[PDB]
Amino acid sequence: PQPETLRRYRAGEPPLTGSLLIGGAGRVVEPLRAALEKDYDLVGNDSFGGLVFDATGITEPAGLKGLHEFFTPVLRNLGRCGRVVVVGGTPEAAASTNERIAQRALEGFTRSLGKELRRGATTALVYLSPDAKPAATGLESTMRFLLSAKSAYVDGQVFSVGADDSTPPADWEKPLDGKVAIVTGAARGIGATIAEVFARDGAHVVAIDVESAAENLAETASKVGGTALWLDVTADDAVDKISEHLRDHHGGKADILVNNAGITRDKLLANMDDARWDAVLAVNLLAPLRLTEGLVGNGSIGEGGRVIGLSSIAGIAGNRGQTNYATTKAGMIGITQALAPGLAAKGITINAVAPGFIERRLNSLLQGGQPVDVAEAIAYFASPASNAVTGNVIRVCGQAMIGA
Amino acid sequence: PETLRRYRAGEPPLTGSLLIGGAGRVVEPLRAALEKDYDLVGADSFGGLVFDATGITEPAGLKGLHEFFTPVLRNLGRCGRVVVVGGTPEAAASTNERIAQRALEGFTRSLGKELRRGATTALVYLSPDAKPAATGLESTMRFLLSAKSAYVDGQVFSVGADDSTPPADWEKPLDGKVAIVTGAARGIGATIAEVFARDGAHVVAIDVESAAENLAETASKVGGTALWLDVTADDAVDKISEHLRDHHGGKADILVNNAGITRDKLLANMDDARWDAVLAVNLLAPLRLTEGLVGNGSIGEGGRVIGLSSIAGIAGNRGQTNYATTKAGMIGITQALAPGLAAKGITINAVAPGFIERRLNSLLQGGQPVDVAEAIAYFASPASNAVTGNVIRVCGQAMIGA
Repeated sequence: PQPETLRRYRAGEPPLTGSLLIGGAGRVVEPLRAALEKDYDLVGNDSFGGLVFDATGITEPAGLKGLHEFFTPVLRNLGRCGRVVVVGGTPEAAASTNERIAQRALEGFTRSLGKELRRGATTALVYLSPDAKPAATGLESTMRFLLSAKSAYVDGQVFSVGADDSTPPADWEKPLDGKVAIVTGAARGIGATIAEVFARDGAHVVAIDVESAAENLAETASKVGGTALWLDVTADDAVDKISEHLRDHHGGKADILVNNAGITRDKLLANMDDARWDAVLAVNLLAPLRLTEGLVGNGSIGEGGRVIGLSSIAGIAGNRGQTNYATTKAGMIGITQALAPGLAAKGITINAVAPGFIERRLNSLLQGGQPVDVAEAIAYFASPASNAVTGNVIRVCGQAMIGA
Repeated sequence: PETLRRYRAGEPPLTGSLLIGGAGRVVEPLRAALEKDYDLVGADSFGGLVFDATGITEPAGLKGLHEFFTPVLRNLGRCGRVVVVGGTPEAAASTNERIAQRALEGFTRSLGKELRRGATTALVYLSPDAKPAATGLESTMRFLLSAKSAYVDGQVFSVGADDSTPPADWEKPLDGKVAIVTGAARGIGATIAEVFARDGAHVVAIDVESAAENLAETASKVGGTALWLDVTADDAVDKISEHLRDHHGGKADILVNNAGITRDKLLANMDDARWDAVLAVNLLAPLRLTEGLVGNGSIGEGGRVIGLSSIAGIAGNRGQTNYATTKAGMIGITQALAPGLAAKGITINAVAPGFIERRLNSLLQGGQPVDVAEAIAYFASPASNAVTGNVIRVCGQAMIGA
């Protein structure tokens, strides 16, 4: 079982290499068909490039059967780098506990199916607010991202779409036309590729990196048709400096901020010095927070704004030698979750991307566990003293590597 | 691999001293609370390192984690326990405080991967509405600060605001309690019965009739009762309720939905039988038992529902689209029913067992920078205004996670 060469985005190419089957029952199927009919080859009863299942109509666990009924007969016809998407209803917003449970259970389904798919095929779960209007226009960008070569390395993940309508870009292939985007860490690596992708999608990019990036940063700004700003994002004056650059080049405004700049100072916590802790917190956590609040606070980024942070799987799973780094990346999730409410009021979205690997004894305790260990956790919940503990889900796994 | 210290009656909870530090609202209450039963310090190894992160109100403050742990970690004992206690981030007073407190999970999970000799880490969040004595935290801390938590490592616990009363004896906590344990004939269910019995509970041990012998056997080891039945049958609730009216004055305190089956199969090759049976036992049944027993008064104030989820339900597993669905569902039950059960004085929780006695992703390859950029480009879209607060891995579905 070798890796498939992942189909990636190329301009002008069809978004899927095969047909799109949209099934299921609920409030998404009709508009999603309506919305995708022209750009995608919709089929119903070649290979399937995408299978999309509306699970939003499943309102009790009993109805989970629909998943099986839809997928089993079609999975054998899924194409190279095919896309499986289940769309569900935000569980927390369900009309009933029955519906919440069924809609929550979907994620086990999609993550499991992800591990069954072949030839570079992926799964995604997308939840949509029950307050979305029937046209479900707020969902379209997610679906088109998923149902394209663009999402090539996004697999088994969960997306959450709110209630709001969306207007499409003039051109889905030039979706950031006209937009001004700041990308930190842009001289090289993922930063530089973000810049490029942004420029490719029509955005004007302000490429930020540290002064020592030198010509690398100028190469990036040159390549993407944008501007270079040399800057330490940790500096007190960083927001003023970027604010000035924006006044100079972009009428005092950016649309998009990507906090991509980050450093590692790996060291076990037992051997960690102040420098390696502080530097990593400064760049990875404090600077992005300060840039976001500075640039939103002084009106640089207003209504329609986008902030995207680089989190990390280390931030999610922890990593050895990376208590500093992982703290910052978990921090980045925290920024994302913490500011989302405030920024929404301002018409600004904040999201994070957590890259993984980008070019038994499987647990911290290095052993299988015993039944008593599971029992003990259950007895802890059972205790009359544990009345303040509810709604918890605790793995008894010796910190198994495996997870979401 | 360290031979893990497990609970034996009448040993000290930890093998060394307990250091409780930090600044915040939990340090003093916890010291005062744990001073008799533990060897509080504030040479010999630390059995326990507890750090109160609840004073950290902004990310600059996270330095505190480092200032506390770095100089003491080298002195952590065999099967030591590191616990960080924070404020529930959703409930912080400021975005700065939420961010910092949210950050702690990256810390604790990382450190967990650094500790040696069977030592573990935990994160406990405590509601900022908890009273100063933080009595509701105690059981969590004692569980963690003991050998009972041997295989629980890197996790996060979330403690609400309600006060607690300790059991009469922390080492017979379920004394006078009646526990219904399903799938109790064999395996994890049997051990749950054993541990409940050990802790003083009378266990009502349930399994299928084809398992009657092992069940009787289990009921006997635990001085409990064997009630065999199909939990998926319409009459399950009634039968259980009858047993309770007969033997325990119509009341149970604890329901553990442990019964489950696997019918593994790639979804492409799965028949209704493998799907439906898994659904029936693992999701429909526990939901029916729980609503059923709570609904008719069998489980009331002070009651506990504990469900068995599974790592498959969190991470997904190949060939278990069915089982994972039910196990994530079981998370669903836990989450969905918590608020309405809280109102009835009942808690519902789930345990998710792990293994109990570049290419590491579904896409079998590393990603490219463009893959990340595209995800970022998607959020950046003007048409992605309805998408906020999302965190999305770009990882080819890496095996690694929480």
